[PDB]
Order: sequence, then C-alpha cells, then structure tokens
Amino acid sequence: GPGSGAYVYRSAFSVGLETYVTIPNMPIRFTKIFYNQQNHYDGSTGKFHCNIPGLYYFAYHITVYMKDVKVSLFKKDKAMLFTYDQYQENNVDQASGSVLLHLEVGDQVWLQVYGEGERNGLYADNDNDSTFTGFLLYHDTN
Amino acid sequence: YVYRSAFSVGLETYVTIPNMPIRFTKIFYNQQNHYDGSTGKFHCNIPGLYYFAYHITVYMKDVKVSLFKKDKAMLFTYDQYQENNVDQASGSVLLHLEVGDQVWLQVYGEGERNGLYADNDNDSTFTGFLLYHDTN
Amino acid sequence: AYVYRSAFSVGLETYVTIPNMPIRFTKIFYNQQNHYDGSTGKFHCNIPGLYYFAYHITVYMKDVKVSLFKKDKAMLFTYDQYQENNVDQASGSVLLHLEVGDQVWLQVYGEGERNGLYADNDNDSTFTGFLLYHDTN
Ligand SMILES: [Ca+2]
Ligand SMILES: [Ca+2]
Ligand SMILES: [Ca+2]
Ligand code: NA
Repeated sequence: GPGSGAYVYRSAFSVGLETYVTIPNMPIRFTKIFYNQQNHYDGSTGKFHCNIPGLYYFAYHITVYMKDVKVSLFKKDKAMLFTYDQYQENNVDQASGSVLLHLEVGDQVWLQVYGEGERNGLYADNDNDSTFTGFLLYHDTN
Repeated sequence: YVYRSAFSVGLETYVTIPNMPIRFTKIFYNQQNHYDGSTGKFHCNIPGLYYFAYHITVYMKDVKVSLFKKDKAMLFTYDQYQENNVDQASGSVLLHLEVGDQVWLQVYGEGERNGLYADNDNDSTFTGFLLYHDTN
Repeated sequence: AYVYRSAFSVGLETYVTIPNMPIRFTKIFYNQQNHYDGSTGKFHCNIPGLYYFAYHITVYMKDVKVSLFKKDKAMLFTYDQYQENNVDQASGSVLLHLEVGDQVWLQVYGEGERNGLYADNDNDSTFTGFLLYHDTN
C-alpha cells in the first residue's frame, strides 16, 4: 500500500530518435520518450543527469543507413566508449553498445557523434528506431 | 523482499508466421513462468518498469521486427542482409507495464523480412525483466 | 539499507584472442567487487542469483563468432561475417541463474579462427554482467 514496504530508488530513461538532425560536437537529442518518469533525461539537450549516486547501466541501438555511424558515450566531459559501424550501399545495419558506469550526483551522460561529427548515419522513421536507455541499478549506501 | 519477474529465451525454429508472435522456445531462464513458450508472449504479473532486449542472427533474408505491447507495435529494428554477410541486429527499451499487459516480438508488417536465424550453434534471443516494481 | 552488488563492465584493449581460451578484457569500466578476474577473463559467481550478461563486439578484418560459456559449457552463440570495407557490430545478451562456483566468460567459437574482434583508442568491444536478483530463503 502507500508508503508500505522498502523504498524504491528509481532513475531511468529510454528515448528514441525522431526528426532531429545531428549537429557536430553536440549531444544527440533523442526526443521520442519511451520512459522518462523522473525527468532525469533532458530531451532539449540529450543529456542524462545523475540525481542518485550509484551504478548505472546504459545501452544504445542505432539503425545505420546512408552513411557510416560512429558514436561516443560521454561521462561528465570525457568520451568513455566508442561504437563504429560502416555502411555499405543497400545494407542497412544495426549498431549497439552497453556499459556500466558508477555516477555521482551531478554527473552527466550522453551520446555524441564521434569526433567532428561526419559519421552520422543514424536513422529513424515511423517504423525504424535508434534508441538510448539508461537506468540506476544499485544505489550507493554509506 | 525481492520482486522477481524475468525471462530469457531463444529461437529453435527460425520459420516464422506472419502476424503472429515469434515463438522463442529455448529457455535460458523462466523461473516465474511469466513467459509462455506456447505463444511467445510475456505476461506482466507485477506492475512496474521492465527492460526488454533482443538479439537476432540475420541470415538469407532481411530482418525487420517489432516489439509489441498490448497489440501495439512499440519499437522497430531493421537489418538488411547481403549474400555471404551474416549480420547481428539488436534492440532494447524500457517499458512501463500494468498487470495483465502482454509483450512479444513479431516480424514486421506482412512478415516478408523474416531472415531470423538459429540452429545448434547460432542464437537469436529475447529477454525481459522487472527493474522497478511500482509503489505509491 | 543493504544492497547486494556484484557487477563488472570491461573492454578489450591490446589482448589478442587464442583458440579455446577466455577472452581477456582489461579496460575496467566497473569491477568494484573484483568478481571479474582480468588475469583470466572470467566472472565468478559470489552471490547466488539471477545475472544479466551483455556483450558488444566491433567486427573488423575477419568474421567474428563468440560463445558465452557457463561452467565449461557454451550457452549462447553470436556470429557476424565481415565483408571487406564493412566494419560491423555484433551483440548478445541473456539472463542466467548462477550458483556459487559458476564461472561465465566469452570465447571465440570452435577452433578460434573467427576472431575478428577489434578495439583501439577509438573503438571498443565490451562484456558486462550484473546481479539482478539475489536468491532469498
Ligand atoms: Ca545489414
Ligand atoms: Ca556481418
Ligand atoms: Ca557495417
Ligand atoms: Na550489426
């Protein structure tokens, strides 16, 4: 019942690409919201913000079309993880990455096209998705 | 107390039926019996936030799948196949579910992009789990 | 407020695969419990329960086929052919219930020839696992 059992710590989001065109050196703005109940992901910037310190899982899946895709998962101010998928004609591809990262309050995580942004073949339409998900797995205790 | 609801399953026949769930029948985990291998459908028994992740070996034909919730397509994954180039396609998402909601995968559309593949040494899998039970 | 934690997330660096041997991922994204052993490439269950495993491989120069092993048996197979001038991305994930003593790791399939895994300063191939639900009595 209300307030009855162990308290549940939640911080999670799952978002998809719509019409946004990637911009060099900027976070990828995923604006389709599968889940963002804590408002910890900001679709106006593409960044997730940690409000509960702990261990987080992040996972992304990209439909690769027209151009190569190369993305970087950033934490705070640093690229942590890289995923490259080359595109050849008539061969849509699927690229993914996932990792665990420990985060402190205020740390931000986001996805960006790698380098100066050329390998930006991320794709979505009414029946194709490119997604980015993150969630708190273990809150810190002390 | 631990709230558990999870399953992880694999394909053992890769022949699909248009407009029907992909029936993953190999059981990696299904301890709560919340996934029904006779239909290919997960049944929500605990309201909350769920993570779903699938991985498909793409062979012989293009693959296009849709993750369904309550007979609505929620998520799409397309991977074209070129000869002599087996591929790997995957998708994952968080969905909030209420008790009674059902989730499954289907080949997209009229079912023609059905190049999913599994055999004795190749897998295509579908996994889901409760992450946070709902509370007030 | 106690949380049962057992998790790791690791990436390939300069290690070169060898037939019939675990793949030794040495870039540590997380390994706070030391339940993954970088000296051998193996995760060891230290808390009986349900675990999620997920891996992502950059496929370059040669076909990739990997097997996820649990207690010396291959559980799960992921194959991705490499065509010239077409780097690919291969992934797999599964839930496995583990008991004390169970080890989990990745190997190249079969005799080890489909070993096109790739990593460098701006490409990754990763392996992650975590305890989702500890067993209770
Ligand atoms: Ca493809
Ligand atoms: Ca391929
Ligand atoms: Ca490719
Ligand atoms: Na792929």
